[PDB]
Amino acid sequence: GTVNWSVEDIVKGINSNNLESQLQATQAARKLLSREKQPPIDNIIRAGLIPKFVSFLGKTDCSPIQFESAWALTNIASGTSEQTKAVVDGGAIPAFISLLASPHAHISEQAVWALGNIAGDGSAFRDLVIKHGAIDPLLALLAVPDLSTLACGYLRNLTWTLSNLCRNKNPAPPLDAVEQILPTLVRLLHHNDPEVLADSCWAISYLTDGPNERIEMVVKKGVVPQLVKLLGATELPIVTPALRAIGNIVTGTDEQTQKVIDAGALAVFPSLLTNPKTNIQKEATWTMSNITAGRQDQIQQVVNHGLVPFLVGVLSKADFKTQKEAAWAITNYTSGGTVEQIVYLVHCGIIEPLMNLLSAKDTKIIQVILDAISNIFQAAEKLGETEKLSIMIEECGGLDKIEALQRHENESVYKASLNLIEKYF
Amino acid sequence: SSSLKRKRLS
Amino acid sequence: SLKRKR
Repeated sequence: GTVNWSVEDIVKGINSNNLESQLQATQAARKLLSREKQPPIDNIIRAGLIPKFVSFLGKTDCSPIQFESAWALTNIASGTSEQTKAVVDGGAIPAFISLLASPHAHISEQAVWALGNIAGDGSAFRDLVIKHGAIDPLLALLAVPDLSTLACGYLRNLTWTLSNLCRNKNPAPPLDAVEQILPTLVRLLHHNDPEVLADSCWAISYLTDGPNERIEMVVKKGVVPQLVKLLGATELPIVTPALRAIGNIVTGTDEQTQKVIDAGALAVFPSLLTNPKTNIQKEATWTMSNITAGRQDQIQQVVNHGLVPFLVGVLSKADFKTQKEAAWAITNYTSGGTVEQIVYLVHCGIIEPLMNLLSAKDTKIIQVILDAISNIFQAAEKLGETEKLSIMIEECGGLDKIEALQRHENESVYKASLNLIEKYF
Repeated sequence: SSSLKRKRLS
Repeated sequence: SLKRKR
């Protein structure tokens, strides 16, 4: 019936003075735009069909053509920024927001979906969707006593669109919009659908990616314990954004960091720091590095949880990117730690894998490591066990690598390495 | 992440 | 201060 029409045929039908002919052509357009293999989005745009689709959104008397055009427009907006813009330029934003109040759930859902694509394009369209007043009717769709009564697909789409309203960073979403969305977000974070949980976590990770005032808005909502729980989920699509959120949070103040420690996050890290997915190991190690950048009592918690052997482990063997984060974690630790904490690090076997990494062709990690060596020697000086440390480094081949780094391209590398030898070797 | 944009398929 | 944002 409406399968595989030409764009010419679609135009002919949409241009007829006949609502049913228009409906059939619009459905034909939706099927064209729904195919996986290279939908002719630009041809549809160039035919001038977007204003027609947008006007069909307003035809309350013909709910089928509202749905078909919403779907068609959704899929145009799912494309490039230029394609999303064409949709916005056709006046689609206020028309979709009006459709959020549709009596027909499949139509309001499609409107939710379309707005998600538009907002997902970037900060500007996100903020434009917010200015046209989308947040109130979106949240109203979720104002039910029990989220479980909503259709599953419907709830997932709403959650996904809300997360796009939270997404992107220059600038971040308006503070008032974030304040408005957060309580619904907190509630979605306690829902039992894995996709809803994933997208809720993504939203939270977006909101916590910024200055500490942004982090505080989220932390004040009391979500950290729920995030830590989700950190232990079996589903990788949930663990990943939960961990990003937790990692974001510990980039904050010592007090914000202490919240994730208090919530029991550290007991999950034996698994996270040995996780089969390299991205999880990397994010977990980055998170650890920011925890070792905290107070001495926070470093002590890392110790108590037995995580220093796991850091030695990752420094010893991991994807290089993960190893670099471990290097940071160690340099941070040795920077803020007590002498006893630093001694403990050495007794856990940090020196050999630390030295092994000095042969990396990455000048940044070298500077990081040399700094760590320095810090450990400073602690060893306060103990007068500098001799013992120098030997340890020599016995595992460290002195060789440090000797070589004296003739290094980078200024501060050459400097730091010579300084070490001229003071300890 | 999760996708920026989503096409609705048949 | 030693913290590193994303």
